Amino acid sequence: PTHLSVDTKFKTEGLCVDIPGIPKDMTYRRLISMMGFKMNYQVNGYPNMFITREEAIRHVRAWIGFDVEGCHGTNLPLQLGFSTGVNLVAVPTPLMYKGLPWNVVRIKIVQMLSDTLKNLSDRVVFVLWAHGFELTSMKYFVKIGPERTCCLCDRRATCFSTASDTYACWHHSIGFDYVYNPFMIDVQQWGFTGNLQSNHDLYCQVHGNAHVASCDAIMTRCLAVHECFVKRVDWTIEYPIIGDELKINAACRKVQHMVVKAALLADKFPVLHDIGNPKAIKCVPQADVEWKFYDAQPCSDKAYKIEELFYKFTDGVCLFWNCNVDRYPANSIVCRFDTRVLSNLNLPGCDGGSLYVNKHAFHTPAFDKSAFVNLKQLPFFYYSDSPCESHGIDYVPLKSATCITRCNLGGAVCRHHANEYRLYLDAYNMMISAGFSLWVYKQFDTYNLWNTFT
Ligand SMILES: NS(=O)(=O)c1ccccc1OC(F)F
Ligand SMILES: NS(=O)(=O)c1ccccc1OC(F)F
Ligand SMILES: NS(=O)(=O)c1ccccc1OC(F)F
Ligand SMILES: [Zn+2]
Ligand SMILES: [Zn+2]
Ligand SMILES: [Zn+2]
Repeated sequence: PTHLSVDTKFKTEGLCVDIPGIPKDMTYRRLISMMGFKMNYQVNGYPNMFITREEAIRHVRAWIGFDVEGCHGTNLPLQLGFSTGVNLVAVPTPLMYKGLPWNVVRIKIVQMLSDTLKNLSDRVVFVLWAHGFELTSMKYFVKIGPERTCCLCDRRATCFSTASDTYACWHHSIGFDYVYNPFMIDVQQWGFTGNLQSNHDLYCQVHGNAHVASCDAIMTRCLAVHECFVKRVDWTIEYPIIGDELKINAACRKVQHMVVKAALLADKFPVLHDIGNPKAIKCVPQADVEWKFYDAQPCSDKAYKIEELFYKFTDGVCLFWNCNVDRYPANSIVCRFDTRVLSNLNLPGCDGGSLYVNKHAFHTPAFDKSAFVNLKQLPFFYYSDSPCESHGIDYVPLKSATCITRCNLGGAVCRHHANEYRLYLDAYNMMISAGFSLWVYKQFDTYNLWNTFT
């Protein structure tokens, strides 16, 4: 039970306005032939241009929405739109580039996919709402064959050159003219009623139709994200390390310990209500406090309603560590992912949400400032009651209102605490650069922390 059988049936009803007369009975085998490719009985790791939902989910980082619209084949120019926001016009004689021939269009398609995907994926998965012109356009800029490696490295080839008759990965594809062994998935085979627009708009108010190919391409990918990551969720599935995953996660664990430990020391809450990930550990195992856990899986669609999560949390402090609710109570410590962040780890999502893909994939509900009215931003600080002592660590003295140690209260930061500061400030910047935001009860006062040494 691995790949999508080329002998699987393909519903053709969606194709038949662009391709009048097309058989009702069709398989991927026959369709690929119709699109102008020859498969060639080959068991060389490309058993179908089209892939399963489950294969597509495993490769969400490679999704590029793709759509073609006929401005007038041979007898007209095509507008190629992608979920990058790009719109190319090929003639056969927001970005909306005027009409150019296919030899320049195909060089642009490769540069664009290469730049979008080189730090994301070893492939591209073109995500379609297929009506016909997109599948018949592919012969103009795609080549298939055996799986191959890059001539310049050990990565799988994603592009081909007719000039040099060679193959390249997304990093090494510079000047190449053909997308080589792309994947595709037609969303219309998933069993939908009505047009793209009608199905997209059930779920998302953020993308409109400006009757242009890239809008359709963005809506297609969005709907696919909704069906695969909002309505269905599979946290089992692991995804490869492509970036600062490991640093971000350790950083997140250190800020959590720091912030919660400081909060218990300053304000001495007698009980902490820990609300989220049902696997969560005590982030401050030594803290003198009644730790009570409450189970809530990551909400992928709408932020939890606080009225439904609590049905005496007004006692002590509530810890929502990436537990997204509509309105945090005033007595909260909070870490919320800011869906608006631009990164390799954070893919555009559904209805202003974002798909954050770090070991596991988490569609996150759109960031809302109004959730935080009862709180304030957590102020930066580093705190340590650890003993000053180097043991074992550079030194160019550090100069800070925010280094809260016995040594700096004194006026002479020790070497161990000056390193730990610099480290902590790195982890902190790291976590914020990654898109997380920290929020605390309004009564939280850094000045209180100086009196936790006497
Ligand atoms: N968060 S809470 O403790 O108010 C809660 C939430 C959902 C179900 C039960 C429940 O507690 C009650 F069962 F004891
Ligand atoms: N911190 S808090 O948000 O739990 C809170 C709220 C109202 C009154 C006191 C109070 O405690 C304060 F001392 F911290
Ligand atoms: N509240 S305070 O006066 O101690 C202070 C002043 C400027 C910057 C940070 C800061 O807090 C510090 F504890 F981290
Ligand atoms: Zn390469
Ligand atoms: Zn959308
Ligand atoms: Zn010290």
